[PDB]
Amino acid sequence: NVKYNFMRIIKYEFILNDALNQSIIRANDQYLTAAALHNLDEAVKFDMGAYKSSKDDAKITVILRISKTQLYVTAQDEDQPVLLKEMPEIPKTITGSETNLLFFWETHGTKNYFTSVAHPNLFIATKQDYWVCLAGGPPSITDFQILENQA
DNA sequence: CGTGAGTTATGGGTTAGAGTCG
Ligand SMILES: [Mg+2]
Ligand SMILES: [Mg+2]
Ligand SMILES: [Mg+2]
Ligand SMILES: [Mg+2]
Ligand code: NA
Repeated sequence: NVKYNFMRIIKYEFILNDALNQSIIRANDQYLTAAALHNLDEAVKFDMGAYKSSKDDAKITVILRISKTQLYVTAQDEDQPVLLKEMPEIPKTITGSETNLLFFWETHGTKNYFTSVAHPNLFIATKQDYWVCLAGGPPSITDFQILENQA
C-alpha cells in the first residue's frame, strides 16, 4: 500500500521541550520520560530524518533517532509508552506495520506535534509521573518546542 | 553529493530537466 522512502536527516541534535518546560530524557533503557531540567545536558538529543510518501500526504513524515545512537522512537498503541528500537542503519524503505517508526510532523506557530503514521489521531505525549506515550490529547501534553543545535 | 517529470506541492530547495558526482 503506502510506502515511505528515506530522504535525509534534516535536523541534528535538537531537544524536545513540552509546553510545561519539561525536557524529554531517558527514563531507563527502554523508555523516555519528561522532566523540568536546569541543565539541558541531561535532555535527550534527537535527529530527525525525513521520508517521502508514495502518495500526496498532507504533512511531512519523519523518523526520530536519539543522536549518536542507533535508537529510533517507535509508537505502540494508545496510552502506551513509546519504545526505543535498535537498528543497524536508518530504514531506507518503510511500509506496513513498520509505519509505527514514523510520525507526521506538524507546526502551529512555535508548537510542534508528532502524530503516529500508524495511529494518526495519537500524538507523542508527556504525562506527569509517566513515560512518554501516545495520547489523544489533554490532559497529556502534545505540543513540543524544538530546541536546535544542542549537541 | 540528493533525481529523472513523480506528491512538482510544501514548512522547503529538492524542483531543473538528462547533463557534473571524483
Ligand atoms: Mg517511553
Ligand atoms: Mg515513497
Ligand atoms: Mg508511529
Ligand atoms: Mg506531539
Ligand atoms: Na502533500
